[PDB]
Amino acid sequence: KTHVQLSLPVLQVRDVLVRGFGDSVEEVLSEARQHLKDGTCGLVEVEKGVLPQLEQPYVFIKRSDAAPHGHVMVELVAELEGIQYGRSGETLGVLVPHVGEIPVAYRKVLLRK
Repeated sequence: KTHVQLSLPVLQVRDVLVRGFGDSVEEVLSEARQHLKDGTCGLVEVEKGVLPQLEQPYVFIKRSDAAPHGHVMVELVAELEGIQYGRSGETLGVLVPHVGEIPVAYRKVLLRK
């Protein structure tokens, strides 16, 4: 399927134990996609102070349309040293590995895969 419905646990940045997916733009997009598939991906909502507490390269989910069955359609965009790889809409948050942290909410998305 070209899109998959996921509900992503929303984590507070200071709870996150593994603060990024890897060391290159290609690796973090790859690992993010794998973790999304395996159900082991969390979401940190971006506010002042958040991104410097996380590890670059970042993986964002961004809105890719103006929303079926309650799920916002999203796509991945990576960022490294101020340059983004991918082009999309508003940021919904930054993805991180989930290794059992307790979420504050869940965010329903329709992921372009």
